[PDB]
Amino acid sequence: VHQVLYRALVSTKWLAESVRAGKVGPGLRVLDASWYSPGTREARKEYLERHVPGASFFDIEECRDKASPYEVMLPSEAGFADYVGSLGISNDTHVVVYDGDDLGSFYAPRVWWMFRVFGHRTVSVLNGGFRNWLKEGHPVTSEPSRPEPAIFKATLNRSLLKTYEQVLENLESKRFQLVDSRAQGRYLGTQPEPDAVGLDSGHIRGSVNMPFMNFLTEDGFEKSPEELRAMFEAKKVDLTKPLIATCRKGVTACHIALAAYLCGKPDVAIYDGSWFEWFHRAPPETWVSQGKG
Ligand SMILES: O=C(O)CCCC[C@H]1CCSS1
Repeated sequence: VHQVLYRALVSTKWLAESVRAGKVGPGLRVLDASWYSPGTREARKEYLERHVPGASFFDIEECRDKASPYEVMLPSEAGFADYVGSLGISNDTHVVVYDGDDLGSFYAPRVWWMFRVFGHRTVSVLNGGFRNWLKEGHPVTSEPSRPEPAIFKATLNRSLLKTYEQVLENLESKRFQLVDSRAQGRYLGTQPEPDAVGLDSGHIRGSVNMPFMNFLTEDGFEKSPEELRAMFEAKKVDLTKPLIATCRKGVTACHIALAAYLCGKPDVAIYDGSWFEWFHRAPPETWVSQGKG
């Protein structure tokens, strides 16, 4: 976020050179933000086995409001600050974040947005993810990264965040386009919502659906700005108008913010409670499912 936008995307080549130049340290910290559904892949063990040299593991399980009923909700400012500071990240650190998802990117945009919603703009996503780091035979190690702790000051940037009450008001004001990044079946209500008890699928009334995976090429790279721009247009999403991205739990919604950011729109707000909180708090009349409800 800013007028001149920071490079939201860093290439593997760039990161490889910076690592051989011995640049990771207080000025450049790398984070593996991988998280996968319980029982599929083991994000921390994978990290411990192979990570880019000097990278730390960003634990989204830790860095969240553990007291919330809802899923992966932001920590407080102090919480974020202490966590990120123990990872050796200061306000001066360029933070590069990747994950090891097979699609090339899944949680890394969420952590990109987390740094940005806590006021830190020098954060980038590794374009192609650890998948392409690996595919290109770049250096990996199991060596422990033990950064010196740093002090980090986190300041919540409220316009990059939307709450329940704000999305509810928007049902009436319609001043924000609400774009849902979940896969089409979950949006339409034909596919069930995974990993929850008694959670129906469907979508908030008035949402447009832009499945996050459509922003990535088959190789795991971000599509070019041109292709992105065309996708928003084909979906009637106007990038000059307010946009709130939502999804299941505030995570893939960040892909809509990253893609919009690469198209010159820095201010997509994330409905962090997303469908998981919406279903649980909203009147049934505010959403629709093609399998009715
Ligand atoms: O996305 C699907 O349809 C399958 C379930 C995968 C779970 C994660 C993806 C988006 S919410 S958690």
